Amino acid sequence: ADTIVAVELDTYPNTDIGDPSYPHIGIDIKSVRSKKTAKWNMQNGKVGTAHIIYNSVDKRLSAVVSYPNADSATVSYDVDLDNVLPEWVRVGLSASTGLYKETNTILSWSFTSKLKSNSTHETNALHFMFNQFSKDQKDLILQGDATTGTDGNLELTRVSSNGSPQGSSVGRALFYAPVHIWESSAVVASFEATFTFLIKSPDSHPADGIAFFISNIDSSIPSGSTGRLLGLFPDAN
Ligand SMILES: O=c1[nH]cc(F)c(=O)[nH]1
Ligand SMILES: [Ca+2]
Ligand SMILES: [Mn+2]
Repeated sequence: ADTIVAVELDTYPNTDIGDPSYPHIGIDIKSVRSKKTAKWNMQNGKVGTAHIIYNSVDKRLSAVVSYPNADSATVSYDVDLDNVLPEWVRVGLSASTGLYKETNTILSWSFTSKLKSNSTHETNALHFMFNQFSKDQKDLILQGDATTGTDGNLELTRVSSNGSPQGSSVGRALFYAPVHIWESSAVVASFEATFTFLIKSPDSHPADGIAFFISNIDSSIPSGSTGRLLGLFPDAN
């Protein structure tokens, strides 16, 4: 049923399902088997930052992930998102753990979307920026194990009081309002997403990752989408 486009920060290589032999970024059209990837030098415990972009002229989805003091990693993939995704969509952040685990912690998240038409002065827009997550955050649809307000943060995966991550966990956060990505009289459509995070683990091998995703508006966590499926897909096809 559900329909997914996402940019994965895969902290654990499941090389039997096409993950490279290390931590990587990647771009998932309707399949966790990333159509493109590139190497990611994840840093256990540092605050990393993620920049997603597309426009309907270039029909290319490109992302850049960047720790301070450090080189960025970038990946891109040419796709017409209008030939993939429904005309109305919800955007979100997903992450997960299996028998390996990490903190999956959003410190900030900031979407922008524009439709500009043939007409004079006719942009249509939605921005949001969260630098501080509330306990009762009514503009976010929290799903599965995702919680807010903990040091004013979004906790995609489960954490215990003391402050360390639980395995076999999946959670997502979706912005309450739909996003129009296409309109008949569109001449350029665009979107960018930024978000910062703190993946952290007591282990040399953390799993599984964080995705920023764009989905149908009724999208929900598919069964057994813990671990390698990142809360996005029900299987690995
Ligand atoms: O891309 C968008 N344009 C206008 C809107 F109101 C919205 O939610 N999304
Ligand atoms: Ca993986
Ligand atoms: Mn991958």
